[PDB]
Amino acid sequence: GISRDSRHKRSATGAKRAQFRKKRKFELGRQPANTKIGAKRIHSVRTRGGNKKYRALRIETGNFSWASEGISKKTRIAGVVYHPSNNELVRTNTLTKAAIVQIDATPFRQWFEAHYGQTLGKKSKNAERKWAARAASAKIESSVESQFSAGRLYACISSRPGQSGRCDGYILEGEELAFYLRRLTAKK
Amino acid sequence: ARGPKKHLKRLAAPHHWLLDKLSGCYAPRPSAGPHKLRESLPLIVFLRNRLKYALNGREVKAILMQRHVKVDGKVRTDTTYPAGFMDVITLDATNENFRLVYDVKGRFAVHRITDEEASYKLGKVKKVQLGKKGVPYVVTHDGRTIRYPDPNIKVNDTVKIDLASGKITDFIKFDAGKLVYVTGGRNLGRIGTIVHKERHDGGFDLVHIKDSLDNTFVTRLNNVFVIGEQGKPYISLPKGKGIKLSIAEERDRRRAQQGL
Amino acid sequence: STELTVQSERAFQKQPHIFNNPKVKTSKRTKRWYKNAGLGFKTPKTAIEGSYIDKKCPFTGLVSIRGKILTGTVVSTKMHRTIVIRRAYLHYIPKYNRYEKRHKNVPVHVSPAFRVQVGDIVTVGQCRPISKTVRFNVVKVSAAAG
Amino acid sequence: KLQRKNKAKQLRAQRILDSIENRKLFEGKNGAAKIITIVPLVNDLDPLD
RNA sequence: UAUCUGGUUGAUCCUGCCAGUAGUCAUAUGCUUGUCUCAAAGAUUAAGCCAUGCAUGUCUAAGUAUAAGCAAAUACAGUGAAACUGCGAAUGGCUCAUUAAAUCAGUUAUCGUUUAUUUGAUAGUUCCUCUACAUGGUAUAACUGUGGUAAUUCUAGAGCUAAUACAUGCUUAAAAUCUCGACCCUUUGGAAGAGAUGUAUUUAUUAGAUAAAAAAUCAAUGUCUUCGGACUCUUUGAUGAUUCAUAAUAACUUUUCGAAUCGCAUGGCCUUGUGCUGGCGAUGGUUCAUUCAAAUUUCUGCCCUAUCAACUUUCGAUGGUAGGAUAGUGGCCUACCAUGGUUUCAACGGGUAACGGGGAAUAAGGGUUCGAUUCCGGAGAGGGAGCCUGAGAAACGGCUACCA
RNA sequence: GGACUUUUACUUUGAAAAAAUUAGAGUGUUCAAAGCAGGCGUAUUGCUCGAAUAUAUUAGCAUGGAAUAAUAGAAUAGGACG
RNA sequence: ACCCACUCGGCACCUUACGAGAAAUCAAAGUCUUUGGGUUCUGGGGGGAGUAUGGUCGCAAGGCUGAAACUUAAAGGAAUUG
Repeated sequence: GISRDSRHKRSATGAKRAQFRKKRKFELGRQPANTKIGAKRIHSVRTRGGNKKYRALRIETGNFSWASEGISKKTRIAGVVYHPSNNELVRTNTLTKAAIVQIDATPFRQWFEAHYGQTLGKKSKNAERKWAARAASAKIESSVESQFSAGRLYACISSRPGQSGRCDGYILEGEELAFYLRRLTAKK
Repeated sequence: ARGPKKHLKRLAAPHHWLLDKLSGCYAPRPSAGPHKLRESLPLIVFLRNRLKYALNGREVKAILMQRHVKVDGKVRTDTTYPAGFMDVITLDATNENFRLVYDVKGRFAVHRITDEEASYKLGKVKKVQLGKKGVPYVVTHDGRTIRYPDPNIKVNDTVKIDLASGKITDFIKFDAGKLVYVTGGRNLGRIGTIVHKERHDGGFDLVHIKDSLDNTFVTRLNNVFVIGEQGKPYISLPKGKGIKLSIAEERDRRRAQQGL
Repeated sequence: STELTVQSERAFQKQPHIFNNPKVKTSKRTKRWYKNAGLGFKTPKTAIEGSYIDKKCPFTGLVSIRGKILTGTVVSTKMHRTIVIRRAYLHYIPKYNRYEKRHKNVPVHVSPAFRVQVGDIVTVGQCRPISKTVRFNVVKVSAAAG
Repeated sequence: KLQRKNKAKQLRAQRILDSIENRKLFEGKNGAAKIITIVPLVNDLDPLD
């Protein structure tokens, strides 16, 4: 099919390389899988050695991780909001690696009260020493606590959807989040 | 060519098999096993061309499928099993035990040993790492792996597995003086002591070796197989003790033999 | 090549799997990972307290220096963060018992820790093919005339 | 090279047509008759056997 | 192992080329042909065309036997067609058309990857805060009978039945540590009982230290002294080098593996029950290592041509960022942004009646010429392209399409 | 274990260097082209040698030498040593 | 200005062969079978042929670069003798 060989490309001196053998199989390439949003559709792909590569053709409910708090909760995905390589992948809502999307924030919001005790946006006395031991550390960054009030977070996929089937990632936080908000207000 | 090779044309064989260049156009080609095929010795070559027990190809097959040849304490049936260096193969029918060790010329030489020492075998440790679940393991020079070694064993040393259960007995370190067998290159089969290890960063460490007759030679570290302390080995050395007589003085060594 | 602003591209430029904690505040500012290339090569001062990223530098980056170590003179630097090295040698024609001069052009990668111009005898090392033609990476820089 | 390669093809293809058309006399199904004479040389030799 | 001689040359001397002479592991052809050892052979022109036959199939005690097969243990048990399953068919053999930094040679690299197989290690955790495990379920081939086609290694519908086929499915120690907490009794707080903790995948985070030594600080603040507060031996492997090996935490997964298989023997224990327990192997299985490989890769080297001086970027040309794709690096492809990259040290184009090399002939030395061909490497199976199966094939004694 | 440690060419020695082919050692294939065989005994359950060595001028790696041939350094001292 | 002596740099002349050449002759055509100071260009038997073809410069006349097929045993140069 597609080939990844460098023998079909012009040399470093501008020379044209004449073919010497047919296309091989240990140099093939397969057609890209633009991972959309909707019902779960996962296809297996048999690879060299007999392995498998799960092409995610349509994924949702990915696993997103809070980097500072060190938790991972399986949340929904609202859609793509920014893409650094191709602008048109935002327009068709195609999930790739390093694509900035919007995730459901209620599993992370629900985790906060059961672990820290405070409530963002607005009995069993063993639980309050758990709250008091973890007290004086429940202060988080100002932008992400404002995002919980809207109910929708910002996150970046750190997984390869077309190479593992899963659409994982982590939520933006800190200076990296400060970079991407500037991108959404000056370019989007 | 689309997959692994299965044949070996005679004249593409290792030269130290001493195969007759006529008499068929194919060579044994040892299958995959504990040794690389250019440093091994198949069971067909050993029992037909070297010991002259068998006479044909089907006759050496009848040797093995009778379950008579025990390589490293285990029975084998593949005629092209790569029996290699320091393999301690035994013949229960004749109560004779062999250790495949290099001659001074460089080719594999038959060396009859006792029933004692036919139960242990030296092996050069080639890589030590941590396995799964935190266990450390070493891998020797014939593909064997042993879990839980002594923590002082490093790369390029010698361990003494016995035959039946691994179980590394006392080991030999690497420093100045230790007796060294050479296992590759021009000095293949010579025995001497280390005098100097000039470490080179980037690759191919060189080792300076002086033998018992004060003839120094240099070799790469890959070819170095330490076998014990100065003048006290841990095995039975082959005939000639690895001295590498010159071509003139071998002839004078011959001349003392013919006649009476 | 020179000094630019860090986040100029369309994506955030950071060292992967290096995470600075926005909760705890330390006097040491930014988590910067760096290593040494080995082979008796000293890390430049600019690589340790720099601010660039350069995922292909042998220091502070995700590549390795293994294999051949070469030497030549810089003849061009017009590319973005890569240069071209001229290697000059003599070739022996056996019939005539004589030599003849030849040359070859090596495109290497230069980190933003070395300030490299023309001249500049440069020591490079083999570096895990990084773009189609560039298999080496600048390690040591020595001056031309001062 | 391609003009050289084509010309050798064109001269051989004309040659192989020449051999077939010259052999059009002897496709021995309808339009052919090869005339064969058995001439024994010895009186003690019958052409019938 | 080192010799020359004739044409020109008419009397002489030289430049000069031709002819003679000898070798050929160099081809043809003519004449002639007794003996022994040894042996190349449709390469050159047409990588042009193919009648016919053969060239890849395979069973041990150890996957499946109700052959209405043969021959002598009341489930079978000996030999054994057919067929299902597994494995092989990707090796060998042939040819040299293509191919001019390509192949190839020697030397490096994978801290940039895949690996059936052999060799060595490697699985007390599965359902569960009410259950088939002295063992779950279907389909079918072979076979029986009925048919179609002129024909083919064509097959349809109908009835049967097995697995190491396919699809499900469970036993097994105690301890430890974490979250959640019946809480109570009043604290410098400590507590019943609920869950979780294999492996594989994916993401995020942490540890993975170590140039020699002296105090004042507060916060988390612990065992003990004499509650003044004193305070220690503290665990860390390898490389030249790692975000390495490995481990820990939070989760994720159309949940990967964790034996429903087969042969040869009848051992031991008593509570003497068809109780318990147990030997020697065979085939499978996850991960790691190893071996046989493979894919890419570093430096240097190739014949003739200037009547080829500029070439490469339309249609990736050189670099950067990000993604996709791959077994994996990489303009390999895509989106954007730079304007580069090679060359008189011959780039680029053209020719090769060019596969490269080990090597062959020729001998005073250096050289000249040759290498289709017994070994190594590359490529192709009339021309192109596309792909299934599998560890491995862009396979042609495999398939599909187009052309001839 | 830290560092200053000019950059080369050249030449010696060595390592890693497929077999076959070439040179060559041993060996009465009846001699030889070859082949890697064989030889000696009480020829009654045997003994035993051998299957060497060299050549490869390029490129890469290691080391000895420092003539020959290049290269750099203190002239605004912005130079060295404590 | 002329004479004598020396010197540097020139255009040349005469004798000779220590040498060189096929010879005429040569202080360079020497220091070359006892063959290497540095470096550019050109030639490889005669006709076909400075022809054909392409490129280039020229207003043009032309110039520069420049083959092969085929055929041939010659093509020459130096000195004397009848």
